[PDB]
Amino acid sequence: MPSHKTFRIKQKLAKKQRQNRPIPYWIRMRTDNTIRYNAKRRHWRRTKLGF
Amino acid sequence: RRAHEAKQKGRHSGYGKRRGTREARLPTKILWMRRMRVLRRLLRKYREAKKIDKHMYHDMYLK
Amino acid sequence: MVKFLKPGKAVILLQGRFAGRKAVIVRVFEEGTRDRPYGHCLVAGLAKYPKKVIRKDSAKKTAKKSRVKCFLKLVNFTHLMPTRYTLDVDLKEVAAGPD
Amino acid sequence: MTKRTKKAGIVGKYGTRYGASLRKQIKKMEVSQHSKYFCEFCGKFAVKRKAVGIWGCKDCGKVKAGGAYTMNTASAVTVRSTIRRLREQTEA
Amino acid sequence: YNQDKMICRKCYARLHPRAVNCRKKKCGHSNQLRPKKKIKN
RNA sequence: GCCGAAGAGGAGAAAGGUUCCAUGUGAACGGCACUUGCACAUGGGUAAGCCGAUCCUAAGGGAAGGGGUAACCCCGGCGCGAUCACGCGCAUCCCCGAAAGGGAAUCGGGUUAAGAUUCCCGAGCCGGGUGUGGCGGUUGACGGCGACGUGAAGUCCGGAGACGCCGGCGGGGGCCUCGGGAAGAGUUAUCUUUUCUGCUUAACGGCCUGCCAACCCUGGAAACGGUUCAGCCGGAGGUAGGUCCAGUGGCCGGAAGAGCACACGUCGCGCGGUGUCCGGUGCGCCCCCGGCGGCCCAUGAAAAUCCGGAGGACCGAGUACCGUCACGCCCGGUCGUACUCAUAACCGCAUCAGGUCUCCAAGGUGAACAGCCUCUGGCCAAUGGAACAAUGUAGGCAAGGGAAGUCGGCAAAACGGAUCCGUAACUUCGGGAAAAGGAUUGGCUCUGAGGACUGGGCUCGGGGGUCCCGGCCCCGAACCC
RNA sequence: UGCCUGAGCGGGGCGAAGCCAGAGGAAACUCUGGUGGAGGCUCGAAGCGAUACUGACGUGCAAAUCGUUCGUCUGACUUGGG
Repeated sequence: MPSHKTFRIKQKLAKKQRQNRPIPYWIRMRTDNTIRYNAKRRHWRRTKLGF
Repeated sequence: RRAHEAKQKGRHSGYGKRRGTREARLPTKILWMRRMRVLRRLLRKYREAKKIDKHMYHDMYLK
Repeated sequence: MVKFLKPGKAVILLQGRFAGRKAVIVRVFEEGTRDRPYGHCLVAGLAKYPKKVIRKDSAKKTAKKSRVKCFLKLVNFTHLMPTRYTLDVDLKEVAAGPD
Repeated sequence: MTKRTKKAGIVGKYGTRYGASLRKQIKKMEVSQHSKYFCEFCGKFAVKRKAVGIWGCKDCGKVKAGGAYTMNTASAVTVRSTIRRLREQTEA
Repeated sequence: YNQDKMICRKCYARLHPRAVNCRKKKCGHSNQLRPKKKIKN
C-alpha cells in the first residue's frame, strides 16, 4: 500500500494544513483593528476536519 | 533440556504426573503411523531376502 | 557437455480434465513448459495427427490424448472409408437394379 | 453386523436426535446411490455420483444423467423401451 | 493478489513473496517467514 | 516488577492529516507537579521501471433507441492490412465498479535527526520500444521405435490465469532440539564444571540423484496378482524392466576471497577468527506445494494478460528469408510513500476501562486450563504523602450442626485430570453414559514394548562369480621441449 | 436482509459409511476382533452470544460501562471490504 494515496484529496488536506499557521507578527502592526485572535486555526485533538 | 534427559529414561509414568488427556498425548494413530509403515517395510524386506511365497505374502499383508 | 542430444523439458501431465496428455518440447522462450503463471514457453506435438488441439502451457493444461485423437481420426477415416464404400456399393447396387 | 444393531448407513447423521418414518426412507435413498455400480459402457464397478442426477464412471469416465438418488429406476427404463418399440413398428 | 507479503517470525519484518528470505538485520536466509493468510475477521 | 495472540512485542488496512525530527519556550492543556510533552513557536522530513496506485473484470453506476413522465426522473460502421493508395472481414456495444478477486519485473548490504525492498554500493531482471554480430537453420530442423527431447496474409478451434466443503498421505523448508565442539560470555560461604550467546548471507545466470500423477510407451502376458493410511488398480493387458514427463519459498553448485557485525582483541589504520563446521532424532503434515477419496434437492466468478494447436493462400538462384543466444540502447513519460494505527494520534463532545479490520497459531517447560518464563521487544497509565477506626466494596477462613436461611441452595463452597473396573429405568437401539459407583496416581530406577542401514545356528538340493603391486614387448595417445 | 468477493475456527472426545482377518452358512447373510472416519454431534481455543450476582457503577470510565458466571464454537457459523 500507499497511505491512502489520491493527490486530489491529499493536496487540499495539505493546503488547509499550510492555511492553519499563525498570523504573521506584522498584520497586527499596520493595522486597523483587533485583539487579532486569527481564529480559523485548527487542532490535532479537538473539533474535526472538514473538506 | 535436563527435563528431556529426565524423559529419556522413563520416569513419571505411574498415573499421576504423566498427564495431558488420554490419547492427546499421543493418539495411537501416532503409534499406528509408526506401526503401519514398519510392518509394510518388514514385509518388503522379507521377500527380497526371499523367505515366503506370493500366496503367503498376500495373506499376511491382508492379515 | 555436448551440443546437445542431452536431457530436459516441455510435457505430459496428469488427468484433472479432458483426457490427454502427450505433448512435445520442441521446447523453452522463458523456460521448459511447465507449471507457471503467465506461460512463457512452448509445446507442440508435431502434427498431422496425434491430433493436437494441444492446448497451452506453462499451465495445468490438458492436451487431448495422443493415441486417442489418432484413433479418433483413423477410425473416423476407417469409419468414413466403409461408410463411403457401403454408399458406393449401395449406389452401385441401386443404380444397377434394386434398393 | 459390525457394531450395529438396527441399521444405519446414514443413521448416525441423525444421531439419537431427529426421528422414525423419515429414517426408514433416508438410509435407503442415499445409500442406494453409494452402492458402487457397474458402468453401462465398460462393466467395471466404477459408477459414483457427481451431483444430483449426475453419475460418473471412474475408469472410462462416462458421465450420465439419471435419477436424483439412483443411477436408474423403473421410469427411464420404461420410456426407453416404449420408444424402441414404436420405432420398430414404424420400420415394419 | 492472493499472495500477500511474507512476515518473518523472528524479526517480524515483511519481505515479499519473491524474496526467498527475510533480511531486517542479519535475518539473512533465516527463511523464517510466513505469508499473510490471504485476508479476515 | 509487570506485559505473553499480546489486560503494555512486530508489521499494517481504514480513519486521522502533520500529530513525525530538531531547536527554543511554558500563558493555556495534561483533570497535579513539569526542566517534560502528541501544549506553544520556528525550522526541517516522505525520493520507485522492478511496493502499491495503474489494467481487468465481479453485486451492479450504468452511457445508447423508444416511450410513460411537462418535467425531475425511470425501464430497456469498426476493425485490419497496406504504401503507391487503397480496399477487405464481423457481430452484440463502451467506461466505471476490488489500492485485501486476478496480475509483467529486486534483492543483499549501507547510510539519514527524520525516508528507505524508494537513495546509494554491488548484483540481477522486466517492459516497451531499434541496430548489431555469433550462428542454429535454408526446395520452413536432427536426434529417440515411441513418447518426446535439442516462414507466412485470408481463416477456425483454445489452455493458463481459474477457483467449493471434509478427511488427509507424500516431498522438503525455516523450527523446535541434541551433541561433537570453535570462538567468546556468566560465575564459584562451598563443586562438578555446566550454562549462555554462538557457528549468519540474496534475488537469481547454471546444474537434478528429480517425488507424485498421466505413461491407453515399449516391453512383459498375471484368472489372483500388485498395492494403499484408506479407497483401490488389472488382463479396453498387473507386477519386472528399458524408457518419459515432471514440482519446488526444494538437492547441487555458483552468484561469493561479493557482504557488514558478531565478539574479542586496536590512537587510527590493520590483522586474525567467525563466515566455507559435522551429524542425526521429534506426523511440529505448520506455510508453500503435488496427489487421493468422500460430499451437496446446495455445484463452488469473470476478464485483462501470458501462450501455442492448427491450416495455410505466398515466397525461398554466389541474390535473399526467420528465430534463441549474445549484445548494443534508449525510454521507463503519472500518482503515493512522514508518523499513529491506539487504556495518548481512529470513532465515540475528552490523552473516554467502550468500539474499530488483516498478518506474525514456531518463542522455552507443561498442551487438562491456567501459570511461569526470555537473547525480540515493550512498560511502570497523569496525583502523591502519613495512618489504617468504624461504615463499604473487592475477598479468605471459620467450631459443631447441615438449608433450619431465602421467592428461589440463590451464591459460594463442592466434584474435578487421566487409567482400570463397572454402569440402571427408558428408548425412535442412534442413545441414555463421563449414568451411578469404586479403585490407581509421588519421588526414582530399571525393564518390557515402537525407527533406519548392514550382517543372523547344524545337514541335503536350485541361480550367479573380483581387485592390487612389480617388470617387460609391439601399437595408438591428450601434452611439453 | 440480500449479493459479490476475501478471511477465521488450539486441541481433544464419540464413532455412522463399508471392508480386512479370523470364524460360520448351500446361499442368504451372520459373530468377533478391527479400520476408517460421518455429524446444523460432544468437551472446548480464536471468534460469536449475553444467562446470573437481580453485584460494582448509577452528576459513570461508559447516554447502557466493569468483574466474575453462563451459551455457541464446521455451521441455517462468524466476519473485513466492495
